[PDB]
Amino acid sequence: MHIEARLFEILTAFFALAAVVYAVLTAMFATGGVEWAGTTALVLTTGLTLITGTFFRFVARRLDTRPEDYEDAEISDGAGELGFFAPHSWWPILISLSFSTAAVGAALWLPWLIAAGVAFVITSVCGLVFEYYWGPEKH
Amino acid sequence: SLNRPNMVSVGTIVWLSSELMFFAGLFAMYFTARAQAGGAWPPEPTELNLALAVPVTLVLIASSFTCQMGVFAAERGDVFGLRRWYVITFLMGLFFVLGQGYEYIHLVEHGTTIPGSAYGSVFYLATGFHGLHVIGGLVAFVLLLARTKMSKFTPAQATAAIVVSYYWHFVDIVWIALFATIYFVR
Amino acid sequence: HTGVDVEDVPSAEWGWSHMPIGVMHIGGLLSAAFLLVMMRGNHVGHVEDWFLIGFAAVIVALVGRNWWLRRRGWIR
Amino acid sequence: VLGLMGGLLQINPIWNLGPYKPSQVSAGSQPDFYMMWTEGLARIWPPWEFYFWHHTIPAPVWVAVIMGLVFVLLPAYPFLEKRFTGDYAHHNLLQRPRDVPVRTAIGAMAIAFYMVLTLAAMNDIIALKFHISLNATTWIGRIGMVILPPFVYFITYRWCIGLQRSDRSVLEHGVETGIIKRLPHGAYIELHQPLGPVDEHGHPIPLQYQGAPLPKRMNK
Amino acid sequence: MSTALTHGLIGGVPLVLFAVLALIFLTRKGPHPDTYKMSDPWTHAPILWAAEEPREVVIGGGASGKW
Amino acid sequence: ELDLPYGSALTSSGRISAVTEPGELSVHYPFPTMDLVVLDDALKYGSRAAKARFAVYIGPLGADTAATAREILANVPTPENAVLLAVSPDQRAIEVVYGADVKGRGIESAAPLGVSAAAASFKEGNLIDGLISAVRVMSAGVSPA
Amino acid sequence: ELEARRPFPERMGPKGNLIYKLITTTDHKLIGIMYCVVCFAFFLVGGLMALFMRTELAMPGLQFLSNEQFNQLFTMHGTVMLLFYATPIVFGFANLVLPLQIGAPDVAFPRLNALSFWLFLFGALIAIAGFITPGGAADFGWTAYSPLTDAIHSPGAGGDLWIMGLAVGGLGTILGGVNMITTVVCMRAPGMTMFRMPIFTWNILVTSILVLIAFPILTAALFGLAADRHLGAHIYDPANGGVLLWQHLFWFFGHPEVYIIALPFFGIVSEIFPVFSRKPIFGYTTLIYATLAIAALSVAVWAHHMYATGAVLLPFFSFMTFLIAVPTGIKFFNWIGTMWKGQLTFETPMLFSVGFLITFLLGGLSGVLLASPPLDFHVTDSYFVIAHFHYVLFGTIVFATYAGIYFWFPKMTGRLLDERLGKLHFWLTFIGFHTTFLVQHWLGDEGMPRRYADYLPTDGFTTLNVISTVGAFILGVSMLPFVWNVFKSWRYGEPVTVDDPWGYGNSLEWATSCPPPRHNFTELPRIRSERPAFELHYPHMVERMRAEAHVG
Ligand code: HEA
Ligand code: HEA
Ligand SMILES: [Cu+2]
Ligand SMILES: [Cu+2]
Repeated sequence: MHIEARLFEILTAFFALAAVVYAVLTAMFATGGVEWAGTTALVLTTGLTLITGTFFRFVARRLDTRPEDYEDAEISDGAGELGFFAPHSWWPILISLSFSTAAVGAALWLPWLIAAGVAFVITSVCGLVFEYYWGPEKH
Repeated sequence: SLNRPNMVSVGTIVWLSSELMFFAGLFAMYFTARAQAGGAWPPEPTELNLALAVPVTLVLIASSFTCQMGVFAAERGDVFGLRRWYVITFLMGLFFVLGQGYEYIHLVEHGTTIPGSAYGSVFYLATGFHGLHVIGGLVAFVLLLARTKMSKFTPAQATAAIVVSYYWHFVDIVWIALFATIYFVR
Repeated sequence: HTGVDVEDVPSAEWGWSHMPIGVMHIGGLLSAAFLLVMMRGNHVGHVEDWFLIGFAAVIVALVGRNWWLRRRGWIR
Repeated sequence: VLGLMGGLLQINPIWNLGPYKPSQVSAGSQPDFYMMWTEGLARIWPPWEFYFWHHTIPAPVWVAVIMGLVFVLLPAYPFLEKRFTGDYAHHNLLQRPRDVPVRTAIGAMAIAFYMVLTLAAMNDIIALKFHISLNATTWIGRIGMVILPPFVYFITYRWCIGLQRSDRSVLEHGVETGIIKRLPHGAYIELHQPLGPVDEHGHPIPLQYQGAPLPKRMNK
Repeated sequence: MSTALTHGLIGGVPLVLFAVLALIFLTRKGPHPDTYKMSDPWTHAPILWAAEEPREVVIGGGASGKW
Repeated sequence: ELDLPYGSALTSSGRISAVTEPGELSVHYPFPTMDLVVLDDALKYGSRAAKARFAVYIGPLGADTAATAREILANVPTPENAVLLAVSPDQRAIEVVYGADVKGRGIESAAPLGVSAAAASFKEGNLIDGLISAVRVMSAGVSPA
Repeated sequence: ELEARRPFPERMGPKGNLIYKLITTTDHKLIGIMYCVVCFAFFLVGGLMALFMRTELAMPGLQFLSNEQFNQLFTMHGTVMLLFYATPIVFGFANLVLPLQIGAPDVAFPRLNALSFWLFLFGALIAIAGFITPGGAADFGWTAYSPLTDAIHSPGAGGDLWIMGLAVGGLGTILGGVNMITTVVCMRAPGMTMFRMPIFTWNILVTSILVLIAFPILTAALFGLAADRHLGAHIYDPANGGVLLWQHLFWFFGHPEVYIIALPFFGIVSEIFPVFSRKPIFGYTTLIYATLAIAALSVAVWAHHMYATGAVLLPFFSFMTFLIAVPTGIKFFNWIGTMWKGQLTFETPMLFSVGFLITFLLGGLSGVLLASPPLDFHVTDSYFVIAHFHYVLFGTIVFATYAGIYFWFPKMTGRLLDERLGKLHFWLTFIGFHTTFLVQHWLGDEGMPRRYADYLPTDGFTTLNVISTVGAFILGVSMLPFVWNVFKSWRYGEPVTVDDPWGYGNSLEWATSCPPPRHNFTELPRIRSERPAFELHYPHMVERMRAEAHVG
């Protein structure tokens, strides 16, 4: 995982340089000094790219080449068993409906509807999470 | 085939970056309207109680270490040490939430409200969303503990433990930043 | 049962699975007629008459399309 | 449960009202929820009256007629259905709702009609809390009462048939496990799990439906 | 200016342009081959069509004809 | 091993991966689409009602016509339960072939009816229509068992 | 010897085949089809709003609309067209063809995929359902500026629904971006390195990164605005820097958005050109570097939308936009070099790509003209800006979306769209667009600001509004050929029994069955370059490809 980390590090370098340049050039030459909004936004954009690139570097420096990282690789190299991929599920639409109920209750200021929407969100997220872990009914 | 870098880990890290951008928006809101308030910018009916804000910060910092002990226990596949350390972390997070709420009650009793001033607005909007993120983390702890109770322990369960772990770590670091910005720098 | 195919409805031999098509056709026609009559004694305003005629025309168009395609052999 | 909710929730606080008097009124209406469909019918029915020689037939006669027609059609359904379907046998085993699509769609249509009539009874509360016009709510109920039930019927029919087809797929192949392989020549397979015997080629032998539910998750 | 002119242009120019473009484009010939006439010889490759509907070499009869 | 006509390739499996030029088609049946769809629907709904496959062949029979038709029937998926109709417009010849399982279900009374309908509609020059008429008559004749 | 086929493939499918599958599905192909259909419905709604606006704008005087109604109309038109059609059509195309292009069987998180789709749908419905309020829908601008959106001014309930619907849709978009980044990083064939993957995949990766940068700050700003409107929260109070705080936050979100809806369509035309030129893509690594540079620069120009406020540092942002203008030109030159000296055939996707080229060139020229602060000082907030962003937006999303639909319809359905109807559709669209949006430059050059519901006869600009309305009605009538074509060709229409019905295709999606199976692949070829399907279908060409590649 070298190219991904390198991409994020290039982005981090540019964002950090732009952040510091803007901060200084607004500290001077500007009406009321530092702008305090674009500065914060650029600083934490740099932080975003930095977090991601750092995680990718740290997982890459303790890894050996994968078949997709390796030219001259054959398809027989990737033979095996991939992970688990969820087939059919109806829980996402219920989660969406719960969030929509909460959002309507927040738009029209209705605390009872907000509370009902939050309870529905909790219930449907629990349903989503426990879907492939419930055991058989113990009778 | 096995593509050794974990997938849920990557997804969680990138979503945490997005949440960092959300807090960037909140921080810009706060830093504006401080450059406008002249002189004593925290108004006179506003006095911050440092005898309550440092203990809860220490409790959250200790939560970080208990959660790391939990994930250490998770990586060697025994569920019971995991459950113990995560119950401890849940209790400490609940203590932090209750302390924050009590400080809110005491601050509203004789002073700052959201419609009262601009300082109260930025203060409450910046700290209450962090409180909501802490409550989300607590709910995640509960759900993970129930899932470990309801089936056999596997590497997928260990991965779930790890990703909840560094979500909690992200929340703690964001609190450190907010606390240092609001109480000490002023 | 009066009859559908197990290639259309897998569980056709386990329960009621067929309703005649004339019932649905005349029901759509009667619903259109009711929507049209529902503006008798028009109280002041006409924005709702446009919704009435719109829905009536849509229902009639659906029924007519189904009838035409069943008549020319493109259905069943 | 009844004690908890009779202690913790306030219902019918008659003192906030007063004694009944023929001259006073309030924006309050809406009888208990099991009588709300009659109120909604009275609210959304159009004013059709008849005047002939020194006589009068007002509009609520329609409401009374529809109420009595429902009260008559409810106890007659078993006999109507046996006459229509021509099925006069004895039955001790139940049906799954997905296997009787026409009756399931009839019931869904009736529930949709009931729900429209029940929502039309809270016109004023809905218009006040959710910012909609009162005339708009009245017309919305009046048009929904005729256009929503057949839509629900159509959707329910297709939905039951889709559930049947899902059952048939699970009977033909095995339970889907969610695990993917790569098959060194570059093919992706899904690793089904059979519920019965397999052939010499490994593919499971298809089974017959028997009116019972089929497992869809490997963990169950 | 000249309400009649405005409405006439706005209502009529699109339809005239549509008509002329349709007459230009939809009157051409598609890639679908022409229908085979029985007067001409059968030049296409052999054709075999089946039903596929009934799902899971001893002849049982036959019949012949010469039109 | 074969020609692989300029775009086809044999893959890691036995499947061939062909291509088409950007403007051309990949079917080339010299009949209208609304003729092919009516033939397909007749062919499907006759088979579903008679519980036997129905097949149609239009290529040549430049030999003993019955023998060629019976050799052709071997390429139908389940040839024991199947009814095949072969037509040669070059030789003006019609043949119908049966299967072992489809026998005694009403077939011998239906093959000459189908041949007659096909010939009658070929006498005008309507190949696809004659095929449709013949298949309709034969499938209405046969019975499931 | 012989093979048993059918006279015609099955038209529709059995009864009960779609509704439950639609509620329970977790596969990206069906999810992308749903994306496309719903996005086009929303496109039709927005176009109806635009037609009402044009009809009122002709013929000075208020003939049938009101001021409030016209304001609601342009607000909701902009909102729908930008956030309910383009941003979700991006992820529609992504879900359609990204796993097939990297050689994967699935996306990383298939249930998060469906969650994103349903969140989009319900958020859009919540935001649109403000028209049924007695006050009406939101009637401030699409930008929703600083003090006009409080509760004193604009007190209705439409703006609240607007805010909450935008928040829900933004959450859906964020989840989609996370999914796409993870899918590109983890799931990938055992020979496909990152510099062998297609430019469309590169562009989707970059666009997802931009999404994750841009949308959370919009969510934060919208929650702040809701706090103001529902609790009196002093956050955008002009007694503080509340007027410019909103503009800074909103435009920091909003420019990365207009780049989020451009790069995947650059990638689409980059996939389409080589196939119909029978040549390799010119400057592969150069296009990748240009995409990366555009992405990096796109987050540092936001305040060129704030020149006329007197509160921004003009030279910094002006230089940054002048800078960002260059990689787009590099990309244009690569696209030209791709077609240069080929064997060109002009089917519908190629025709639409060339139309994109022309329209986007003119739009980008007007934009680079717009980037000069002294020129913006006059032409800002006028119809010149409207003409500019309509040229760029139409050229990219409309033309590249049509090109991609015509390109990938066989791959997703197994049928071919008609070509004569497609040519009629293209020429109607071209003539209508250039008739409706060309005279607006002059229209705004002589003083006519945007968002004007009414004007006077003694003013100029009355014939040009008539001409623009004629063009808008042509654009409105241009959709019937396309809708009829899709509706007919889904069920009837020429079947495809081969892979790659457009010969000389690349990118590993033309190396599988035309309607791909579940899990997308029954075998894979050896991956040696960025044209694996080309090297698979033409093996007598690999030598001649490696030999004469660096001539120039
Ligand atoms: C996809 C949409 C899209 C795209 C791609 C662009 C592309 C560009 N835009 Fe535009 N813009 C919008 C959508 C878009 N814009 C929208 C929606 C608004 C207003 C929204 C609202 O207010 O409601 C807007 C407003 C806007 C403004 C403010 C106008 C105003 O409000 O007063 C400015 C000014 O800086 C600007 C500049 C640019 C520049 C420099 C580019 C560059 O990317 C273009 C450069 C590309 C070219 C094609 C150059 C060609 C290159 C070569 C071939 C070499 C040529 C050599 C030279 C001439 C240098 N845009
Ligand atoms: C992708 C974005 C996008 C797209 C595709 C369009 C498409 C069009 N736009 Fe829009 N427009 C914007 C984005 C877009 N616009 C934005 C961001 C603004 C600024 C918003 C602001 O001011 O806040 C704007 C503003 C704007 C104005 C200025 C309004 C005002 O400021 O006063 C005008 C008027 O000339 C206009 C015209 C058009 C026309 C004629 C089309 C044509 O291309 C579309 C015509 C299409 C059709 C007509 C569809 C066909 C309709 C049917 C067939 C009816 C069927 C009905 C149903 C199915 C429901 N647009
Ligand atoms: Cu811009
Ligand atoms: Cu402006």
